[PDB]
Amino acid sequence: KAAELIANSLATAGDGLIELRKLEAAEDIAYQLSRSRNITYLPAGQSVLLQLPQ
Amino acid sequence: LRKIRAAQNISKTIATSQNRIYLTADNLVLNLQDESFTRGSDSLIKGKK
Repeated sequence: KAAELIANSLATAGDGLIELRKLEAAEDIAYQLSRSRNITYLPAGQSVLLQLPQ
Repeated sequence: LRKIRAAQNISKTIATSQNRIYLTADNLVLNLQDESFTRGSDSLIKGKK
């Protein structure tokens, strides 16, 4: 029903409607296939307590 | 440039990937034994008056 409904909505919505429906879907697939983010680190950082002479 | 922008995003999304290992630790265990254990003794004939 979903597919047919889309088709009919698309038909009323015209060709422009299908066009970007296609890009939406393509975006989704491409994205799902490739999900990712990345940070690389060199371990560093310290808690420093220093004393000062007077 | 819309094309380039889209290309940037596509390449960026696709490109990223990595994996790393970490090892949090610290070894702190206390084994405490006090008065309890055994040494050894030899054999000697003894006698007290």
